[PDB]
Amino acid sequence: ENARLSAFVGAIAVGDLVKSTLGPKGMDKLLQSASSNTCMVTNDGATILKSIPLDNPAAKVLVNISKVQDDEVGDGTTSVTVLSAELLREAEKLIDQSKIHPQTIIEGYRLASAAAL
Amino acid sequence: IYNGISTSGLDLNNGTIADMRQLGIVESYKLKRAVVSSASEAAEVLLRVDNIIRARPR
Amino acid sequence: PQEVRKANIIAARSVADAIRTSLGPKGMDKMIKTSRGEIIISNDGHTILKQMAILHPVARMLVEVSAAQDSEAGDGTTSVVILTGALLGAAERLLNKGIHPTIIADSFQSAAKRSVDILLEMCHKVSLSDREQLVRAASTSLSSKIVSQYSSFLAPLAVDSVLKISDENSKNVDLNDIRLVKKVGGTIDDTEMIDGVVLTQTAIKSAGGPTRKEKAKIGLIQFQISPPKPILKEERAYLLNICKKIKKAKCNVLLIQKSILRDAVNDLALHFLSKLNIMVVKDIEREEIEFLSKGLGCKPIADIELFTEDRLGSADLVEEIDSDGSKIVRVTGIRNNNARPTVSVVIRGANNMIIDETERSLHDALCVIRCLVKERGLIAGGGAPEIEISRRLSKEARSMEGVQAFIWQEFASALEVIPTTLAENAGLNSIKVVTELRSKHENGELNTYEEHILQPVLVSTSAITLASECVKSILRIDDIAFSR
Amino acid sequence: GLEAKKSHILAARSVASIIKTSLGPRGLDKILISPDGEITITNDGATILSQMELDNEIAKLLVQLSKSQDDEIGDGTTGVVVLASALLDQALELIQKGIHPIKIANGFDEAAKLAISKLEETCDDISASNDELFRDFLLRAAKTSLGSKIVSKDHDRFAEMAVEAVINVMDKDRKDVDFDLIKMQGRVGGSISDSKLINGVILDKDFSHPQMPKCVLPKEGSDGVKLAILTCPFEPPKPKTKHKLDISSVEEYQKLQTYEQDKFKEMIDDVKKAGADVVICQWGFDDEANHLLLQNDLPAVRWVGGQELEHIAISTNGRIVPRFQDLSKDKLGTCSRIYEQEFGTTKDRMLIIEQSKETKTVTCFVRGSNKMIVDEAERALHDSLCVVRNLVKDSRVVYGGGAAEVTMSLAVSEEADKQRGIDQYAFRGFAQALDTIPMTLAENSGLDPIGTLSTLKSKQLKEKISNIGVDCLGYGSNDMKELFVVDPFIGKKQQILLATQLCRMILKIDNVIISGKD
Amino acid sequence: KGQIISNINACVAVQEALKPTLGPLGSDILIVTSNQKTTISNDGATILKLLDVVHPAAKTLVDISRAQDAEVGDGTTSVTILAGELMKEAKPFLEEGISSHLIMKGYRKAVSLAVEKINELAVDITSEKSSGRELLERCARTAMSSKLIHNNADFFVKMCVDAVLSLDRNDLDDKLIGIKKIPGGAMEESLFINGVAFKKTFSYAGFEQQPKKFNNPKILSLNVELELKAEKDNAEVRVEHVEDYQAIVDAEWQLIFEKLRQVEETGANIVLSKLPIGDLATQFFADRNIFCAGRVSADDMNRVIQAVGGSIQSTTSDIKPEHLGTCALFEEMQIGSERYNLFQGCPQAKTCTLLLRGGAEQVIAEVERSLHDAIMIVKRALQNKLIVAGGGATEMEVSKCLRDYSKTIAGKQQMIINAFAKALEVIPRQLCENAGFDAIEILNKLRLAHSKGEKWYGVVFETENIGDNFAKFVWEPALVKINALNSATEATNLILSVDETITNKG
Repeated sequence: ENARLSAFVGAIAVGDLVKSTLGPKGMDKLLQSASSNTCMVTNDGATILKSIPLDNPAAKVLVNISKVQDDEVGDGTTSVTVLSAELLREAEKLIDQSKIHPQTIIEGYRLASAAAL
Repeated sequence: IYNGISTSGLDLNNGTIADMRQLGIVESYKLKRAVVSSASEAAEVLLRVDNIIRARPR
Repeated sequence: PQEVRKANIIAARSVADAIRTSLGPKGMDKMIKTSRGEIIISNDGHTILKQMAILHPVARMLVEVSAAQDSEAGDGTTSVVILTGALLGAAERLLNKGIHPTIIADSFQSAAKRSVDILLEMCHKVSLSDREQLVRAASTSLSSKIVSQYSSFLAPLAVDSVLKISDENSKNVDLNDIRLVKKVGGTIDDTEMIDGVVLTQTAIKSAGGPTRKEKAKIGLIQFQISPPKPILKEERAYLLNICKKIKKAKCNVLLIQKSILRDAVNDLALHFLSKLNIMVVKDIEREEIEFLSKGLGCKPIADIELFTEDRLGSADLVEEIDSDGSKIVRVTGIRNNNARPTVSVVIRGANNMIIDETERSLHDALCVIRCLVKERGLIAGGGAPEIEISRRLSKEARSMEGVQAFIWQEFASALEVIPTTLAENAGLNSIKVVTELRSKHENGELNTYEEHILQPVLVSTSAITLASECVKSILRIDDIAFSR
Repeated sequence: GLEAKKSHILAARSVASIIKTSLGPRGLDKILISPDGEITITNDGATILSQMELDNEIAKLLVQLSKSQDDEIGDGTTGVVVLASALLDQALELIQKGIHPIKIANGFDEAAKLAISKLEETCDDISASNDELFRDFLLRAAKTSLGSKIVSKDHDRFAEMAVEAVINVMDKDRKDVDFDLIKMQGRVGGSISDSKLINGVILDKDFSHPQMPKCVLPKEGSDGVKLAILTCPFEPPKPKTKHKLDISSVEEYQKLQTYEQDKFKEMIDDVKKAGADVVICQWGFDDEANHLLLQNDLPAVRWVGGQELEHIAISTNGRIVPRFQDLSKDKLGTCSRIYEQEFGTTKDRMLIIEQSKETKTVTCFVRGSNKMIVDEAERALHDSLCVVRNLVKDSRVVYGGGAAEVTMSLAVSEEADKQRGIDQYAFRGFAQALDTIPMTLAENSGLDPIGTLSTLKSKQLKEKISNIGVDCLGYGSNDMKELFVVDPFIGKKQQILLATQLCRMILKIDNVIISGKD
Repeated sequence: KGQIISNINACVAVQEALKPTLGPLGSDILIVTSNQKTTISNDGATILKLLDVVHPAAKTLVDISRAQDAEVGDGTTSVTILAGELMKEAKPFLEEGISSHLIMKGYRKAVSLAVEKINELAVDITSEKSSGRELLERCARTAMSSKLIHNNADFFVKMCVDAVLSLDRNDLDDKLIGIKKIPGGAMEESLFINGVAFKKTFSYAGFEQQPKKFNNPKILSLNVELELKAEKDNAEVRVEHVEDYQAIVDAEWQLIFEKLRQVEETGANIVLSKLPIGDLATQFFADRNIFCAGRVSADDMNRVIQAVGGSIQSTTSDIKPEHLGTCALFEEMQIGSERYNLFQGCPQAKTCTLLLRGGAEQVIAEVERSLHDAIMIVKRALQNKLIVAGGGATEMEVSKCLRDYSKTIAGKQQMIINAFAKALEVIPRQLCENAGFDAIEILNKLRLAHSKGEKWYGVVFETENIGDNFAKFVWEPALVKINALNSATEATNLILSVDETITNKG
């Protein structure tokens, strides 16, 4: 029962750090240590996610996703987590009032991504 | 965009709908496919998760 | 997200309001007692914020702003904190109206650029070729210091030093090339420009040292004269080849970096260098390593094989001036066409408290003169530039449209905090004095001129620019997380 | 001297913040529950403030002031309270700066007098434009307040009722309307299309015994219809001591019979000489009491309250006869006629008493299918009658709805730089306080208050000086002058005077003293 | 000494409430009585009477205010502020070892020397550089200055002077001049009435008759109810006869007709009573030109007896013909959507009525009380010819003379008299703070010219500045300044003489 909340709602909090940092006018985040004198201010999404220790075991899946995106091109890494967070946010309504098999929802994305490209 | 006018977009400076061809604001097409392909593969694994197995710390 | 921002604004407003009471010489001083038992007392905002050990992450940004305030303008470290807190106090009602911080942040940068052109139109155009306003600028700035009659003697010394290195398009000039060497003894009346270079220490006081040499070469050498350290003739043989390789390049000035590891020059090597009249100056600080590599155009030499003639400078005459408790060595005519001549002035005095405050007083005098190098002109202080900007923004605020129209109204209200604090710290009524200044504004404009109180334009310009980006970066952080 | 000035601002702001969302036609309603168990919902701030029972000494000034505002204007309920809270918020910032509170109170008085003279130059004339344009303002006066209700469909019928009612009760000399001369009466049942404009008192009566006719005979070409009201306790021979009257047996049937009826035969002759058609009393009548008056065609009325007798004597020009001996026909009132007209399907069978001549009083007749619709229509008609009085008393008017507050703001703020001293900042805070109303109307309309306020200020300066307000209800476009939407100037002038008077009484009280409850 | 210190804070708490109420421009205090009636006034008498403080020393300051209001009537606010100020000055003297007995002894010698200086500053002037009419007119504009009525004060002075001259100058009282508030209308249109007027709360029918033009109406007081209506009692009368049901409704009209007939033979054209008059009689009185008004307050009926010399009789039998009275002219105004009844031209009237008009009821309430301060100045001008310069003039010099006389006095009495002289600075302080002026700057600037030898320098209440109140036309009677020092010292001596406070519950 809590596995779906940590994989959906718990994954949103990870994407909320990179949510407001998207765009040139986007906001910034703060990375603070115990000594607090080593901190820094930057809008980089890949640095914030890797620096903050994540006790959420489901949050480590999105870590390897950003590493694959950085190999292709060094731009748009932040937008990958933000777009993936919106799909997981709407997944809550896909359970309660929907009751639809998750693989059938994924197969629907392949038909939608084919027309989007 | 629903009926005609498929080239319209949102202007951040004027806060209204303007022609993107006249303003000259464009984004790379390779970036669009890279994000959709990465989000489709990332969400494919997460939606199939019915339980969470914590990884062993190295 | 407002719980993170509002908690940081209130925490930063209490710090800005506390430093606000310290504005001016009559302001309220703040005391900080360190855990070790040390207690400091002063009105400097940069010293208070540095020793306060603020644990608030956003509030620590004022230290970097105050550091750049003294490094660029050289004045207004307390005023820039007050202006920063003034915008944060007015931003509390902005969030209650549903205004997004992007419009709040973008309006501060747009208003800072327009406020510069307003001050330039009201400022008087002056040039650096006239020495009348340059001498009176440094003389009146020293009225806040113990020195009074000697302030007029040091005024032309600071003017002639800046005008030579200012040129025209050089704009910002590095202040690290200006080093004031203080030593007990002497007096203020004795001053020497010595444009070549000035060291921080004396020369060898042992027997046999010439201490004076003409037509010598100066260079940085990190080597040290020591016996073998993994019998009398064995140690002299090892030191013979050391002085022989130096004679190959005809280097009569040896500068050894100060290190507690080993000694500097052995006593046996003093008799060898006495025949060749090679002057040696030891106890060279680590900070002077980079200083000597700029004006002299030399390079630090780590080993004996790296020592070459092409890396050696030129010194016309090197002598040790005889003085009580001083013994200062001067160098003249470095003959360096590419690098500009450095400015180093020796400060002398009987009491230790003299040469200390005198060195700090001359730093603020050189910054005010340097403000005229980047942008010429000056604006009299005392709340004149703060009120003059609010007078022009009254009719301009009606010409705007949308959310930004209300920001121009609150921006002029936050600028009135600076002249209000100046009236409170003097014991006079806050509002009563401000109303008298705006009443005569219909006739008088800049009128303080008869009181010989002048302020550079860069201080008022940088205070608005730094405070604009400061508050802009505060609203950018909507969350604080632990990352280690 | 320390926490009193800070607490009075926060206490008055929290109370005033309740009705800020209900200002304007788009302002949301509220659910009020009476202690008797009845639920009332209305948009009028006078009902909301009157139902408030609280021990806070600061909020008590809002209830005492709202009582006098209903009679003078009636539209200054929500508007003045919101405007008064703006003067207190601007004064709170001056307290921390060291400004004396009386200087803040005296600064608002001098700033309000200068703003009145500015609107005197920009106001427009009604009667000078045309005569019929004035009547068009009376027809659309009640349409604005009733536009948010189902009544807005039949509004064209209720528009002509207030035109003839005010002219009769108000004379062009004093140009004043009395609240006691307007009878507001309504009942549950029926519809709103049966409402008629009556020139006199209603006085619902069933005509007692059904044999009495529903119409009054002219009585051989007599002048008008004369009535007789008696407040005397007309009743049996009750002495001050004994009483104790009982019938022993049948032998007393004829003994006490002829001894009684022979009395009234003397007093009935004096009534026929005066010609009074109907007799009205405060209490009820017996069954056989009206039978002898039936042969003479003299109906009688019973069960009439004391307050209802006021509108009967003023409209019909009648009086209450002290004694029948010296009663003459000179001062007896004469009306057109008295007839019974059934209203809808209601079995009460009400009646209508007309006049045909100009009286000093009128009676409002309002009906509805719901108890709430009747109460909402009576209060909306009260404010509509006061606007007509303000238009006649002052011909010069200005355009409200956000256009007046912006004009008064730019006038005081411009003159603030010309007036030096302490009053320089008193004019700036007063100009910023006037901007609260157009921003409140902009917030109540679902629009950006700052983005809209900057638009109204730009159109009145770079283009030309005019009146453009904020639209709470969806309209075609801006520039209400094209839609002929007018507001009374003296009505808006009375609001800004009571707002400054209320703001002073709050600042002039630095102490709060109250005892306990035992 | 612990209870003595507790009594010090009790006097400051009562004094703090009366500080903002000192002066014409001073602030008003709000007090909520247990009756749940809102009362707002700046007069210290009424303020202290509604507090009912159980503390014995705080009640002493309330009791001494009633004595100031009885024998004099002016200065009830300043007498408590001055009395309580000595509690704060004597607070540090107790901790230093100085007993309060020598402190109370120094006040008797300081006040004795202060009263002698009051008579020296009081100069009797009547016809010198002043006329008869302009004497009382210039005094009314002093209390009306710095007010909302300053623009209309030109018309208000004429009505204020005529109110005092309409009565005998030997006996004058503020309660004899009636004032009725008229809601609505212009302020400059108010007029003065020689007779008595009431509110006319009667809302019932019978209008359009009894015109405002009368010739010589006869006034007769009324005690019982003239109407036949019985509100309380009743009776049960029932008959079983069919034809008698008509005659059993027909009776009671004849009962009071016997006593009502005697009223017509009298011919009284004015009917007034403390009870509501029934609507039955409102017609026939118009035929005889008789006027009747019901629902009249009891306080307004006492002025009718003192006007035409009437008398209250229980019944209509024994009423004597000489009890009637008449006025010269009658007037009735409908301004304000309400009819107002007033009498005019009564030569025997011992009272008058002044009507006030304004835009709101709360606005007139501030105008009515601002006039009461001007009436006391006009009333006491003719009563007492000895006046002293007020507005800071006299208050500062009394403190100055005590500084020089203390130099020749040796012992503890030197610092005690100097403390009493310093305690006199609270009076001008609160006057400046309540008027908005800075009390710190004026205190230093006023002492400049105060040492030049002129004792008449006051404080200007309009524009902040130092100067003489002689040009400001600020006058105060000498009886107030003399009795203020005696009442404040006597009340202070009673509090400092009680070390232990004992309160037994019962």
